[PDB]
Amino acid sequence: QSEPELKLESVVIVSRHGVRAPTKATQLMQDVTPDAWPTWPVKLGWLTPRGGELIAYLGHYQRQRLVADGLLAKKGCPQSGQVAIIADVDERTRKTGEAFAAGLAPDCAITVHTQTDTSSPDPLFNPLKTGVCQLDNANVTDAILSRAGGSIADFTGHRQTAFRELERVLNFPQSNLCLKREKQDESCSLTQALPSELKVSADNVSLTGAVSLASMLTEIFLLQQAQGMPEPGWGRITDSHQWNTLLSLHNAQFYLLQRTPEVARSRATPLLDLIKTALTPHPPQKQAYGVTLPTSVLFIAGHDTNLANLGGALELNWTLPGQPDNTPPGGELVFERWRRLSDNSQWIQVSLVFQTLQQMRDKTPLSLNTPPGEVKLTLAGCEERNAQGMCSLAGFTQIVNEARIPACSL
Ligand SMILES: [Hg+2]
Repeated sequence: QSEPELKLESVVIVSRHGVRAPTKATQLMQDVTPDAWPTWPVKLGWLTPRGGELIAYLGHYQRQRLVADGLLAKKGCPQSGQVAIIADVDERTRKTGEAFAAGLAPDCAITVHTQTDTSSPDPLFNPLKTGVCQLDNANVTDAILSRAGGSIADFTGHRQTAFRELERVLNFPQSNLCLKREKQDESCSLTQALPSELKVSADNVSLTGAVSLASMLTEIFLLQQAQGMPEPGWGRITDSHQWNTLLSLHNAQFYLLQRTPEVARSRATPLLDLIKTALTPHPPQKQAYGVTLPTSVLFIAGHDTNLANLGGALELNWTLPGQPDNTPPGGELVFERWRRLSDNSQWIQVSLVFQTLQQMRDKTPLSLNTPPGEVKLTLAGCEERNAQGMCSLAGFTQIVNEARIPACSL
């Protein structure tokens, strides 16, 4: 039997929390559609039990996957200090951590470590909001507008097809914003009725109007779909082409606000530092949360913004077959360090593990036989690669060192 030339010795997963009930529909949300928004089974803002089961499935799969890789044992609870789970303070991420632990090792007591203080934000997941560091206004404004084609108007103009598709799902022409229109002189248009302005401060960036509204609404339909509700978007969404068109507006906003390096680098710095320390061989030192690193597996429950910030900072790009949302609930950015038995050198591989939207819709359990979608990523800035296409430990460390914004370090 041919033996593997590479041995898996460390895994770090940054995962978006699972499907969560959207927030209460804003006044705007009901004005852009005559129809009423469907209510959810659980508190709004919280992880839905279905959301938990989906994450649990991924946990189940990862256990099977790491067992086959010889990193985890097929029987019993992982040894003390072998698996570590960290989560942002929100209910949805804490619960995502618990669901993943339950799937990876049922009945076992794997703690989900968070920042001691739950009422306050965790700078690990956004150092900008806790004032750990600030954004250079003028530089961010220029970089975002630049990636937009110079203006948000040209940006939206290039996506009118997707915007009209949204209007069709909302039946916008027979909506309050449209009907009670004060300019009956022009045809109803979301982009025209809600101009989008780029807002830049030291602790945050945002887009007003249609772009941000569209990004949120398309994600809600996705959530509906994934939650297994009767007819997402009032039965109006019928094929895969329509799903892609709709979410494209969501991915577009994230492209602008979360992947832009001038924002991504500062916002992902604490995560980059945690990831690098966890993947780098070292005795079980620390980083915080009362958890020791390095270890075998480190699971981090964060958000889609984190996945996009990390991709923007590490120059990782990806499209997910079967999943219209590039930063899907439960989506996992998997970092692995593999040692090459021959020269015993260290290499790092990155992947985006996810559940196809259908796998979410049908709540199909996962296993090696029926795995979730998986896309192997390539660090664009990596030069020193191995046959398998991985980046050397040193290269990756260099990539992290140059991309991190020290002033945003924890
Ligand atoms: Hg803890």
